[PDB]
Amino acid sequence: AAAAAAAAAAAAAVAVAVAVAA
Amino acid sequence: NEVGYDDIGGCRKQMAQIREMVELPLRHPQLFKAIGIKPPRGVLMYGPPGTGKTLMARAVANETGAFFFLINGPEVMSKMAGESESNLRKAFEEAEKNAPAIIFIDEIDSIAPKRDKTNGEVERRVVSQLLTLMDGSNVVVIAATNRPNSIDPALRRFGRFDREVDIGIPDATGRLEVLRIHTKNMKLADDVDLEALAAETHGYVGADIASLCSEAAMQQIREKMDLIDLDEDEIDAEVLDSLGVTMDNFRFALGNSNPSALRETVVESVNVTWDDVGGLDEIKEELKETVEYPVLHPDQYTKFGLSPSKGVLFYGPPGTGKTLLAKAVATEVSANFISVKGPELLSMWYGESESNIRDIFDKARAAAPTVVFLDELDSIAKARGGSLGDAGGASDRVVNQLLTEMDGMNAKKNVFVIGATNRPDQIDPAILRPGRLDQLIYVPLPDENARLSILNAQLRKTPLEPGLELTAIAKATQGFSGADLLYIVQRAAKYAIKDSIEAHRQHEAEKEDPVPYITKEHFAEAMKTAKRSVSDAELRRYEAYSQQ
Amino acid sequence: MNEVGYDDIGGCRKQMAQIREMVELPLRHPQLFKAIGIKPPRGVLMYGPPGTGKTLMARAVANETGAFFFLINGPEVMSKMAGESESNLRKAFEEAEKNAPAIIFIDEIDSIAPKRDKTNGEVERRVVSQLLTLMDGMKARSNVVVIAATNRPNSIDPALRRFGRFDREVDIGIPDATGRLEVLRIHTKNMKLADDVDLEALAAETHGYVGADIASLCSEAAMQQIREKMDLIDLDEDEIDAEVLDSLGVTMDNFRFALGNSNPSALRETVVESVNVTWDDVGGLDEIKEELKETVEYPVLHPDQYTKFGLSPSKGVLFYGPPGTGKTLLAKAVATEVSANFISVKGPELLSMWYGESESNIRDIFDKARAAAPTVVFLDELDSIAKARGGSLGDAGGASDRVVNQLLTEMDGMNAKKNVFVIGATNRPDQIDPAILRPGRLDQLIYVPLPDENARLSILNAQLRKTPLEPGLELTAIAKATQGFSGAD
Amino acid sequence: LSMWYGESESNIRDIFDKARAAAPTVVFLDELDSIAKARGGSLGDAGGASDRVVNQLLTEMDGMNAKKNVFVIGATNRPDQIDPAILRPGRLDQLIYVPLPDENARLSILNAQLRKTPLEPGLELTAIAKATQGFSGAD
Amino acid sequence: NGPEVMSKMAGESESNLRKAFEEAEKNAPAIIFIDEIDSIAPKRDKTNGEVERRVVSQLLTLMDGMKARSNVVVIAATNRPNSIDPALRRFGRFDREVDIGIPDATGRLEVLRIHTKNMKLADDVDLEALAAETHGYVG
Ligand SMILES: [Mg+2]
Ligand SMILES: [Mg+2]
Ligand SMILES: [Mg+2]
Ligand SMILES: [Mg+2]
Repeated sequence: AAAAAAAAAAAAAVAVAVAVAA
Repeated sequence: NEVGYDDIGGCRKQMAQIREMVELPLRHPQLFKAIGIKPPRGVLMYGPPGTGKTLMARAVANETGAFFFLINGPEVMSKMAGESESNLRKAFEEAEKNAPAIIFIDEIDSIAPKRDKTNGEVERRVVSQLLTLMDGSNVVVIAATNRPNSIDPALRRFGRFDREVDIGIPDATGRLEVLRIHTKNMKLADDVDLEALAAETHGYVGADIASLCSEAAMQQIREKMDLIDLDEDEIDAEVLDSLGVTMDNFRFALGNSNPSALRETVVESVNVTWDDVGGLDEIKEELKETVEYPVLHPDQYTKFGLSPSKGVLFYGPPGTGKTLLAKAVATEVSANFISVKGPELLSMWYGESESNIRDIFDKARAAAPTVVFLDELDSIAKARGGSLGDAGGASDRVVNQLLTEMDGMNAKKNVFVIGATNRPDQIDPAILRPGRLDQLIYVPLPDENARLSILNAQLRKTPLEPGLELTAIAKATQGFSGADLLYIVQRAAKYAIKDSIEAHRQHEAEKEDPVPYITKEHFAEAMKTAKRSVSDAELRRYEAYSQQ
Repeated sequence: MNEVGYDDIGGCRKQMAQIREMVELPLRHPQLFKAIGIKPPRGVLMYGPPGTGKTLMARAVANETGAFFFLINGPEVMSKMAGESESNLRKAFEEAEKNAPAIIFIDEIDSIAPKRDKTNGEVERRVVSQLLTLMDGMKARSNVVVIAATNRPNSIDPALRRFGRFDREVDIGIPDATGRLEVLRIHTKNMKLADDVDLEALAAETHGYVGADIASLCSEAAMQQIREKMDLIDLDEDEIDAEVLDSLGVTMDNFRFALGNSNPSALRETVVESVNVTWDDVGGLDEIKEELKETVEYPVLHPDQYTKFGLSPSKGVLFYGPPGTGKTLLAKAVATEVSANFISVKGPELLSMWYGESESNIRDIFDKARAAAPTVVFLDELDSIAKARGGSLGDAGGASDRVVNQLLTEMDGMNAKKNVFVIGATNRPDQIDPAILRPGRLDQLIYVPLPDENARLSILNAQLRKTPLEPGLELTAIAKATQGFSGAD
Repeated sequence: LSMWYGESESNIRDIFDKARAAAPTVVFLDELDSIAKARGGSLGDAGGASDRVVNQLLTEMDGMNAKKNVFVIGATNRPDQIDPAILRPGRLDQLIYVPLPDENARLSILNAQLRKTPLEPGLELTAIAKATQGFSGAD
Repeated sequence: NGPEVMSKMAGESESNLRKAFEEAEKNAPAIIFIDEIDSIAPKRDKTNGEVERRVVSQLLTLMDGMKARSNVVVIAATNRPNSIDPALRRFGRFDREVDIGIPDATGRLEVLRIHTKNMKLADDVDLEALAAETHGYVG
């Protein structure tokens, strides 16, 4: 007989940065 | 009795097409061969949930005496190795060997996913098994999926599931037909106009009409549960036959229920009326006229041959009634309404934001007509170039998604977008062009008559001393806003409540309605700490924006 | 007798009537439903806060109704073998339908029924499709009604939320003062009480408590009473004297003690460390104390008066002045004295590195505030998150602007706005955005001036309230000598 | 564009494969300021996902020989945010500028927009055109 | 133990939890100690995989549902409590949260006496000064 395996690996996130203008 | 073909409504062309496809190549096979064609292998049915697909399948099963064989999608699997493919093969073999039968496969998407981007192996085996068998007479298969884009494209091709039928949401006439169909076996008393009920029922599709009917009936049943003191010991006899659903029952049910598609975005009821929004008379009149014409009598527009604008932007200083007008529209427009707050949709993940924008605009188009109120557009539609900060490019991407789902709007579905910002300087110039938000309404600071109307609209439901001259309050008040007047009336109410509490405590102390209304002295004392909400620089900026 | 009945649940009567209707009326007077052709709803979805009483309602229905009852826990159905989960669902539905007219109950449906579009595991989508077909389809359902319970109804596939599958959505929400009174009477119907106990005051003083919270309160009171007499008799395992086993009598003082310890379970995560301060600790500024206490205590103690006039109360205040005048001290005094819940928030605490999580945090805090209302929200150094919307082009993609917009919509928007009191404290009131200082958001702008001579004297007396002093000491000289001083100096 | 890893480039890939299959075709890319975003504008990013999309587009557009004769139409409101790597001639050469209509062009636009309009017979649009001068077609 | 229940196989973590609770209830009035619960009880909204959501739902159903419990007590240990599902932080599931915090001077002295009961000390060692000079020691 066969069987079903579950898998959830990862995703992609977004960061936010701060800049300085001279 | 079994659902006959008459039991379906709101779909004439689609039902006729299904009848042509299913009956003629099965009731007359010889004539098709004489003409020189052959029946198609299968037929796909798609559309939003609760539209009539399963209804159509049972109606086809009943009307035609041909043998039937139901295989629900997830009922083909098995724990034993490879017995699922054998089950499906035996299903088709029995369907062919028995008679020129008809097969209906429900929820195929559960057992027909895109073969790529998958992980299991039995799923691929069953997909290929069904693909090759049904790729190989006088029998047709009917597939019915709620989401059509999650199908293996190999099945969407000539020779296998080639004829599609877009089972869509009904129109007004179709919805009236459905209403008549459901109300046939019911006691409607003698006072009912289903035409008006269908003209007012906007987004409902199929089953939702049944929900409406059931709820109205329930309300009627509630009316006769205690008003007659119905005996719970044993059934009453004469009252049962005296049951008739009135118009108030249907109106009550309509006021509660909402379309299934918008069930997620249901907004808690906030009572506002058009007389509650003091002042701004021409703005309310223009908004009502522009929003009511496409839904009440579009034929005038068709004769004119020009489509109406479907957008509007409120801008002005804070505390003037932009959100108030939007809320009043949500309450008394006779159309659907989706409220969104500026940074409500944004998400950390990549793309999810635009997924949310597309989902909301899809919901808006589905339950047509609809009015999506985008409050504080300075968060989702700020200056594209102005946003020098590179938060990974998400802001530009959301702005572009909004433009593609707002500019890619056909004349059909009548989706009206209302924007409302207190800073008109921050909105991208691409947005403020005709085709998306052409009309630009400006809500200025109230004038003397406007201010008097605002005041009368605010304390209308407030007992006050009879000899009170609101005109005095309006006079000597020039730069105030509606919020400031609210603050004044709230201060007067607080002073009145304080006097009430003091008097009640004194009365109780002596013992062991002093103030039925607000006195003029309360208003005199409330005005000592009243200040203008907006300074002069803001007025200068708004005047400059108006003149520009 | 111990089995929960319908009389054993209170605080929600409308929903109780609705569920009794759907479960009993088609099985007690079917002829009435045969009269009008239309059939009754045969699917209901209960949703609401976590400890509101949904499973209690399911248990009550199971105990009261004489019909067959079948129970399905959420993850319980799934199994390892490939084609067994759907087989389990089919077997369950067949068992329910075959035996008798019955009520199925699916506990925690959010685990079984994901969005079917955002999920990626195949077996989940096949179990969802199997549920969709079993609940509605060809030969849909004979005489079987389905009840489901969830805490987040928005995580359900829309196909389940359509008529025929889940017709009506009942919301088992937070009770009201009368609801809390009824719950208290329900949970204290068998315990042993002293005569002094007054449940009405307890129901009035409990704010935002939902269901199980009341049970926790009574349990804690009992525990204190047990810890008042266990010191008398201890480690007598073989037997306990009947004089102490009887005449326990949980006093009202025990209930006060248990109420002081606990807090609404919703605000479990955001509890503030107890910094006890009293009104006598705040010297001077008597008129500001009076305005604040009147503005907070009137809507929560005198709701009838406001309804009589039919005008909403003011729900905002902004303190501004030189540092050390007593703003944070006033906030601490409000937190310790006022009965309403307290949410202490720092200035930049709510910011986050990711995209959109700042406004998500703001929405969560305001959601908790609106859940356990009446509530007080203290924004310390309001100038940190609410700055003028200058664009922030040289910033983190204008994240400050989106934060300010989220705050603006949250304090005044498409919300019911029952009872949330925002208190602001800034020493730079020029940097605050003009779109927050208008009435309806922060209605009262209170200036906390530099203390006068009698205010400095009051402060000095207030700060020496727990210190031994010299008998002849005259603080009047110290007050006379400090002219421009503040409380901190 | 999609959240998962790899799937995004696969979606651009299958659309261009479909375009190659049904040759000749016209792939209309509206709002390139979302796809062709300024390469590596700042270090702060989602995860070079815009850069991966741009590289997928560059490798999939440079493989256009004479055969299959496809033609990509771009259309943007803000041309400043288009990547120079994709606007280079030999990759994407032609640059048409569509200015605002003039008085005669505005009159032609109005006459084309009022074709299916039962207007009053005693009406002429020349006055409106002569008066409306800085008015765009949308106006 | 915390991550002792997780399995690659689909639908097996909940089977392990069900077997555990069934064994605990079948025998006697028992105690279940779940160490490091933060790894099998997240917020159910920040997570994305399905198996964690499903195991959390199984745990919630087990701790409080129809036929809830019968003389069995669940104890939990955690280093950060704020990262736990709110549905578990309520009466019936986790009635009270005990705060085992840093000891004061007397606590440090008690710990020192406890840990130095088996050693052979010299006569010149006093522990009061040691308990005083140690300030932030967690025991
Ligand atoms: Mg169906
Ligand atoms: Mg507003
Ligand atoms: Mg429960
Ligand atoms: Mg401070």
